[PDB]
This record gives sequence, structure tokens and C-alpha cells, in this order.
Amino acid sequence: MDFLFEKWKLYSDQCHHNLSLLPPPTELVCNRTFDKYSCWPDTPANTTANISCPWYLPWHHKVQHRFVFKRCGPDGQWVRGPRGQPWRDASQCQM
Amino acid sequence: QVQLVESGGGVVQPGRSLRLSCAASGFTFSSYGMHWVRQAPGKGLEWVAVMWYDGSNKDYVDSVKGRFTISRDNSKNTLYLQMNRLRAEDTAVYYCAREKDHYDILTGYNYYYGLDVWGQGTTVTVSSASTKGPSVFPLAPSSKSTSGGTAALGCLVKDYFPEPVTVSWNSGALTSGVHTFPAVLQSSGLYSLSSVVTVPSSSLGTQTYICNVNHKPSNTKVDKKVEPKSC
Amino acid sequence: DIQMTQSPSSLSASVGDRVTITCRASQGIRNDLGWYQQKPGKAPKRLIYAASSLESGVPSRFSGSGSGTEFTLTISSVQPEDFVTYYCLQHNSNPLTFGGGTKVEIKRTVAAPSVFIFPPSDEQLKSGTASVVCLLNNFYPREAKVQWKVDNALQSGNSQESVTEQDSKDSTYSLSSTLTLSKADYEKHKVYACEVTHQGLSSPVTKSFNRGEC
Repeated sequence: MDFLFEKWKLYSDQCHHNLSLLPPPTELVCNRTFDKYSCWPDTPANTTANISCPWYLPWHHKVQHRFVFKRCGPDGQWVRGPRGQPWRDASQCQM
Repeated sequence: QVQLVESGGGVVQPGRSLRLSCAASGFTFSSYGMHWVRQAPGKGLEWVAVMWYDGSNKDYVDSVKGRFTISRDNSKNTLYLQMNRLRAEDTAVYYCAREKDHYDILTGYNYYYGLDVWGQGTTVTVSSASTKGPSVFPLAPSSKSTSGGTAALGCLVKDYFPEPVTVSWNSGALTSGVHTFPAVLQSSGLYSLSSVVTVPSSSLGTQTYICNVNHKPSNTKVDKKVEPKSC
Repeated sequence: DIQMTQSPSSLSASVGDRVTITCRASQGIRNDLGWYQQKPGKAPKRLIYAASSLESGVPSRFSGSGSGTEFTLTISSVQPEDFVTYYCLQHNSNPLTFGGGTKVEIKRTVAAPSVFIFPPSDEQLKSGTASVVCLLNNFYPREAKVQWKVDNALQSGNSQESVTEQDSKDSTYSLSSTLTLSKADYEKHKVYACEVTHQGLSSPVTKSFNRGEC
């Protein structure tokens, strides 16, 4: 139970840090972020970003070769959901 | 006792700004999403704004975008609503509500459970009207049928601001047949209501009928006698 | 933008009736919906959550149902304190949307209104304005039609109405309608008439006073 949370918090801490050491963007982007699921870099607007499924997932050894996707709008804004929350395509990563 | 308490309401002129507050208690304010809902005087409910923890997830109803700002001070468990460039449609009672969400780690989905706790509400009246006492006019019985049947009389509470006005009859002694009507907003921006009562036509000439009008905002307290006419 | 079509706007019931209020969402909203009761002068209070769940401490006569696009609020046997307004709320997508609402009114027999007309008060005329009030007393149902005529000239745009909440004792409605105009218009015209159209009636009633404050 908790152990999952602990691995998850580990993942977050690690991308909050991983992302400090980054150069400023040279173009219109979507600010880097931890959307509570995966760690995203600065992504150019109107493009879709990819990531290997996050490792805190219990089945990460079976989806290690899979990807999670997040769309960055032409706006320079990541696409949000129905209620405005962090949004993404993790179908590949689901059980 | 989980509670929400709103303050900051009042009269404000169109164009000008107001700040609303919603104090919370009985719970941990930070772990919840907060909403504002308003209701124009004789109308239904309308959702206005919503924030979260971050607060990077703020939404507003179209009609207030770029005009209202929602904020929260977690140090003091308080929700705010900055209202700028106010206008007539903003005139309403404003409630604040609480909503719980839940983040699933495994699935990465966010679940919302709707608005479960509200506040008493607080009134916002947008107007250029100044505090004013009501002019009290009698409405007299007539027929004139001999020795009569049943009759009606009352008081016209006209041209006051702002709401409310309380009306009694014979200092509260008379409560039978009395209909105090809801006030109307006249084209002038001033309010005007009618209070009426039906009485046995025979009791006239003997019983004395006096309406007791009280308009707190202007500290106006009036007693007007209502008598039959001649012609 | 998700629309919440609520039905009906107002209904009629006798204590003990089964009441059914429908809510149709324009977009699939799964079960993210709640029903609300709002007593006069008070804040909404959620009764049903998640479409069909009942809030803790709410009478067992309240039940919600449906999912997706169709939802229903039911009161198995209406109670005297239940005759108030009800709202459905969708929390599936921003912005959040409410239904128009349902005002549940208690039913009684038809009652023609007793009508009275009051000419302007001398003291007001001294001010320069004249208010002619017309009172429709203790009638039912609420639907009523008031028309002003001065010199048999149908008036329009110069009056306002106001209706009291349904009476606790007889369950009737009463309305006041104020036709307002200047001392001048008031002092060049002759006869002022208030014509009332209602159901408990047959022929439209007219109560007329004339200039001379008669």
C-alpha cells in the first residue's frame, strides 16, 4: 500500500530535481512539470510529448517498453481534462 | 460541525469592486476544492468559479472571465472572490461551496464528488442608489355599502433603498388577513412594496388601523393611520 | 458546454403523492450528479449524491436514479416541509451547470380572487406622483391576469406586479399590481379600472373607481 506511495513520492522528488537542472527554453513551450503521473520537460507548442511509463507502477517490468503521452497546445498550454486537471494518455501504461 | 461562513456583501456601484470572503472551519481547508455559486434575486442557481490546491486549476463561468478572481489563503482557511468592473447581472446572493476530489496513483485519473457543503450566503447589490427612507402612503377602504360586508386596506411603502423594510399592523396585534407583498424594483432604482389587510366592513369607524413600517438602513420608523375616505 | 434540462419548472402535489422530477443532461455525465433542496431564504442542501446515493440524515422518501444522460429525483410521499425548490447539479465538466429548478406547490381547490382597487392618496399627489394599486386576494391557482384601463384605454409598461408565497393556512396566492403615472396623466384622465382574469372566475372582473377619489 504505502510502499507504492513511497515509490511514487520518490519518482516525483526525482523529477522535481531532474528538472531543476535545465536550460531556459528558446521557443514557445509548455512549462516543464510533474503532472502527478509523469515528469514532463519543456515541450514545444502544438506537439505531443512521450515518456516511458513511470517506474512507480507495480507492473513497470511489463510496460517498461511502453509510453505515456501528453499534448501541448498551440497555445503554449498543456491540454487539461473535463474538470481542468492534469490530462494525459496513459492507456499503454494501464493494467 | 463542518461549516462555511461568507462575508463581504453589500451595495456597490457598477464599475466598482468588491471582495468576498468565505471562512471555513471544522475541516482542513487545503485538501479540498472550493467553489463560488450565485443566485440572482428571483432566479435559479449559477456556478461562477472554482479553485484547487495549486492553485493552477482555476475556472470561471464565461460571463466573469477577466473580471472576477478567485483566491484562497490556506494560512487562514479562507476563500476569496475578487469582483471587478461590477455590473447589474452580478447582483445576487453568493454562496461558497466545498468539493472533494481524489487522485488515483495507479490510473492517474482525478475523481470529483460534487458540492457537499455550502455557506449561508452573502448578498451583492449593484447600484448607484443612495440609502433612503420610504414614503408611507395609506390605502383606504371604500364602497360605500351601508353598514358593509368585508373590506380591504393597507399601506404603500414606496421609494426606499436598500432592502428590506419590515411591516406590522397595530404593532403586531393584527395578524389576520394581512398580506405583506414582496418589494418591486422600480425603474428609478428605488424599491416599493405594498402591505394590505382585509377586515370586516362593520369594524370600520371604530377600529383604528395603523401600519408600522421599519426601514433599518435609514433608521426610519413610521406609524401611519389608515382611515376611510369621503367623496 | 453541458446543458441540464430540468422538468417540470413547477409542480402540484397533495401530501402523500409520489413526486417525480427529471433531469436530462445534453452530454453523458456518467453518475456525476446531485440533487439539491433549497428552502426559502436558505442555501441549497444536497440530498442525493452520485446520482443515486442518499446524503446521511435525509428522509428515506428521497431517492435518485439514472446514469449517463437521464436522471430522476423521487419523493415517494411528499411531506409538508418538502414543498420547496429542488435543483440538479452536474459536476462532470467545467463549467458546472444547474437545472432551471422545480418549485413544488401544494394543491387545493380553485378559488376565485377577491379584488379591491385603491386610488392615489392625497398626500402622495402632493408629491407629484400617483399610485393606483389593485389587490387580488386569496386566490388559486397562481396563474392570474391583471389589466389596466384608464378611459378604457389598455395600459402597458406602467405597472408592476408582486405575488406572495403560497399561504400556510389556506394555500392561496394574493397579488398586488401597481399602475404608476404622473399627477398630470392622472389629473387629465377620468376613470381608472382594474380588470382581473382568473380561472375560479367565469367572466373577467372589473373594479372601477373614478376621479374625485370616490
